[PDB]
Amino acid sequence: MMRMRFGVNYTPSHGWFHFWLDPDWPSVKEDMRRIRNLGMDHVRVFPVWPYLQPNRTWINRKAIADVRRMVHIAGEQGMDAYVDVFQGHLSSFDFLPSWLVTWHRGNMFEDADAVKAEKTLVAELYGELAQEPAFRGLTLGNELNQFSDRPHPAKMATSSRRIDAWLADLLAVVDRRKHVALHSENDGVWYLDHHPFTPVQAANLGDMTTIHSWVFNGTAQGYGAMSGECTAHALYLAELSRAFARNPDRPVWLQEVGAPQNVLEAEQTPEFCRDTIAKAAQCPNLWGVTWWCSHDVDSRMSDFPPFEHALGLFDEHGNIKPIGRAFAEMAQEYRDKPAAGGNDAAVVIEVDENGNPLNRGACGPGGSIFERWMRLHAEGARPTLVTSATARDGEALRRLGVTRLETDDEPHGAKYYTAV
Amino acid sequence: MMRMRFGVNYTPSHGWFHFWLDPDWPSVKEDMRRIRNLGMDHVRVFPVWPYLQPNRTWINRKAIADVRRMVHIAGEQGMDAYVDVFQGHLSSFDFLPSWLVTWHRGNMFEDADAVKAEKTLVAELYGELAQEPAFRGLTLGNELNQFSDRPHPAKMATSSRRIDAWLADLLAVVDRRKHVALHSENDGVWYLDHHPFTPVQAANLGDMTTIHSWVFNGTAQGYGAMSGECTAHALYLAELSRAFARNPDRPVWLQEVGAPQNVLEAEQTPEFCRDTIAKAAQCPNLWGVTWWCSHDVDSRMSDFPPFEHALGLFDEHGNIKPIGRAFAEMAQEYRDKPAAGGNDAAVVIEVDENGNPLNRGACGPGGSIFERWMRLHAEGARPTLVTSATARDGEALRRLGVTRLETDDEPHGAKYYTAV
Repeated sequence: MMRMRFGVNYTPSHGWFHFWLDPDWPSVKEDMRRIRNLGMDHVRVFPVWPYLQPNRTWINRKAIADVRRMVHIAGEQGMDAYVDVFQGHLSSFDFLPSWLVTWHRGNMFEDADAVKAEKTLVAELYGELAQEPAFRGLTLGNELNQFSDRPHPAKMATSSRRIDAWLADLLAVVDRRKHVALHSENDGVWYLDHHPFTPVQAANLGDMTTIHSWVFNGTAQGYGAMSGECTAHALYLAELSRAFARNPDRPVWLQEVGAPQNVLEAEQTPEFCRDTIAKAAQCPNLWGVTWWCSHDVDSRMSDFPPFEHALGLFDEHGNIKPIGRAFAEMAQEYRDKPAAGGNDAAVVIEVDENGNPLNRGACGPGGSIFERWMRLHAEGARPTLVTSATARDGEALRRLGVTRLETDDEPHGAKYYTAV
Repeated sequence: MMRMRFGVNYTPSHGWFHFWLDPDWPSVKEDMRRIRNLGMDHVRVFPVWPYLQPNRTWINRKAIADVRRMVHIAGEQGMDAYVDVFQGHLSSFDFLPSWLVTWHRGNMFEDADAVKAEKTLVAELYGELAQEPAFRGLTLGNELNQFSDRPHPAKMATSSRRIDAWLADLLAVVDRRKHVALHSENDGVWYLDHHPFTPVQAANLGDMTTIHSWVFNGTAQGYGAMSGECTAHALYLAELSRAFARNPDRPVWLQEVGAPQNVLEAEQTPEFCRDTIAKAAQCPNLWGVTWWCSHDVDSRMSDFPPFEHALGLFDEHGNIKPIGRAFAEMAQEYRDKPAAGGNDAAVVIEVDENGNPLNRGACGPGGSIFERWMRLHAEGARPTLVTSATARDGEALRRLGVTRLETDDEPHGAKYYTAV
């Protein structure tokens, strides 16, 4: 039996991620019941790091128990749960423990004591969550690369070689025979040159590539909210990641996709959802789609970019929105549909000695790789992306189905990403 | 009936200020019972700001209820409670809500939205705590001036005129006919030139001057841990504050005094406690002494400066330490003792047009004002400090009892404070 997973990034209706400071467990049961009734098979859930580990060597066991309870409830309501360990960063807000800031400013990637503490938290949380049948695995943390580089205003500077080791060290805490171990970056991993988190890491470390597809990154602005490029963005990132995966069967998890109203109109979000998913399903390696997010953010909360409030499938009073009905329809259409087949054409990405692009910028919105892929997509050529090494490997190309290659003869950067 | 108050800064034995993430209420009852049995009449308690107000306009009502419960338990165990609203800063750690840091970096003194949110939290917390008979009042927050100036690594720059208005605006939330309203600075208020929190504010805004006396500020280092200057430091700050109080009856609350083992030996702390209090009681305006702190910090917690762990009157297993017995003895000796009388001599501090010292640095450890006062103290002259304006006011001097004035003929700065 084969299938494509459909789920939601769970934003608790009662308190958002401030829920953890005053858990209302009946509200989680109700949230989960309504999510399940959309036809969802999983949730992604987000504990908050300063509550889990308020001192470097003081892990709050009640906070761990609360994560386990939320997982337990998802399972009672018929769904699997995936947990992100270190938040870290959510919806424009940084949540760091006090032992990593100001007078205690630290580097979560480089400092041995911080790394030991991170591993201890992963092990303690994992050891509890592994006891829940609904628990499927963990992602180290949401978009943690946003701490590692400009323009973060208090960055934790690092390097790709250090991140290779840091990722491997934390992923090794999980028994990957029983549970997935994943890591997550924002699209800087694909689009930013000299960024210490890299395409090769994203597409080879951990059990699946995670993608977070957000068309406010210049795609909607540069091509139009009602453009084909806009609805193709998630498919594009999935295919881009395949260029770098050494395992041709590696699953791609569209771990976040949302319909952001800073660039889209509310009335267009159901169609954007359907079209984005229908395009993403053209990727033979697409393992699942997890919508951002389950529930609108309470209008009483301030300082969010306004569109963040409206990203739910359910409104702030718990009632299904038109986009929720659309996502339910897509799950019904695609969860059991046979995976797509091969790809006839590929755009070639020249890579350095480590297998990463010489020019990541050309892969972002407005860039030359991006636009060549978009053109082949519009023409119906079912393009993928391959590296210059793969382009010399007839057997690898045969496995992909690729019989036509397009080179990037005059590369240029991501003019619409940088304008953002 | 007159009396001098004796109490403790309450550090919960079960989790320190991480207690609030998983309250163990039986442990608070036991902590409070043991504190009361030392002969204490009050506690100072510290909620944590990111738990009270995790979003600018999302006040966690359960966190408020937990503060009220802690106050309620203190009262059930026979004691009054004073609450600090915004922590803020505790024992080297900054606890800021995510809406004031990094991508949301804000200025808690200057930004209108932050100030409105602060006032809302004070009003909500005060409205609940006012319903508890044991609640006596609130301090805006512990040593909040540490955010306002160098060397804070992410400071919130401001000015003394703005702080005048900010303090008044927040203090006005309290009904001062029924409860005290106070503010608290570290000793930078007394010792640092050009610092936006000032002696005049400390000694005139709010109902009592709060002093936090810490001999690791250069006093023990420069004069010796076993010196008279070391044990006179709390008295000195009390008398220094009187120079700036326009109300000659204003109470001085020694709101923190501890025996820090980065500069003192463990075996000396009981004698340091007794001698410091016997000297402080020479101040006729001394209203109370609140020891820092009730309970040692659990040895399992890391990144504290090591001496912080040992500042308790009770050890980390709840058992009384020799210093706890000494503090109990001092409370028994002084709680009902008639206040001291007048002061025969005063050192004169030249002041600017606002009434603040021209040279605050000369008032710190190693400074010329500090050392002149210390010399008169050693001689038995019972010195106080007066401003240059008071030194011209025969009636004010008569009220103080002062018949001798000493001017600071060759001022110099606080060489031992700055060396720290």
